[PDB]
Amino acid sequence: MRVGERFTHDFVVPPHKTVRHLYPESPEFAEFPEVFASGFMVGLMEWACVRAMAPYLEPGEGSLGTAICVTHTAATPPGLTVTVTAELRSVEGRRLSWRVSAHDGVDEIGSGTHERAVIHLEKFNAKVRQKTP
Amino acid sequence: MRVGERFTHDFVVPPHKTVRHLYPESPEFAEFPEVFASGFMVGLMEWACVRAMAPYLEPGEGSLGTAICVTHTAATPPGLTVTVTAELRSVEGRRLSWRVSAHDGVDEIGSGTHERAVIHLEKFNAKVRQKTP
Repeated sequence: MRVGERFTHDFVVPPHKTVRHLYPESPEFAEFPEVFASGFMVGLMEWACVRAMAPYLEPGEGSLGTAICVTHTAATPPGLTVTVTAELRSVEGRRLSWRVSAHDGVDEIGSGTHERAVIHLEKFNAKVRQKTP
Repeated sequence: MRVGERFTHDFVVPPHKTVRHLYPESPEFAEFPEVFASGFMVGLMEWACVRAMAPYLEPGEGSLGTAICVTHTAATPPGLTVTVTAELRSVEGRRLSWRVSAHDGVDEIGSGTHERAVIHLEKFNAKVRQKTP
């Protein structure tokens, strides 16, 4: 796990990762073209970093995404394979960051940075329970 | 559209918008805290901008998210109302730029910037359909 080290994650886009499936509650997204939603792209980018940093975790710890800063530069219909490359940028204590990039076999589809913080799973949950209605 | 206008968009987070629901095919996300996913927050910020932009589009037009750059600073359980405030920064031809911010009624949860591009829906669908395998 060294600064500049690369991790790669591949994913064939299925029909149910398009805009309309991100928010089936949204009339505005219902009649939208059948392309990979930016929110699922983000999720897939975060998922590549979660897998890259798994060696760093102590038992009882997990992680939260704390920033995402990316472009989304071409569209992807179902059937193409999206490859995410996550390049470790910094590791300082609980704080990690990556440069992320994604390509669907035809175009580069976007790139930027993602930041994560290591959490104590049980402390964090009690914290969320406290703000639960 | 007028620069500096604020639009707000309220959403009661349901059980199906937590992390594990974003990628049910990810074993990593399966074990995450039951909290609103960053990818779902990105889609919510987009929805708010789409609603704001709607009455200034011509018939046949929609839009795409081209960039997002935001923090995610506090976590949100199902049952809270997430309010996105989106403020128009600029309009230049097909490009609209936005300052966005989100709060769950308890904490500020994130803020930063979003960019969109106006598209002709039929033309874009046709072109995307032609990179489909």
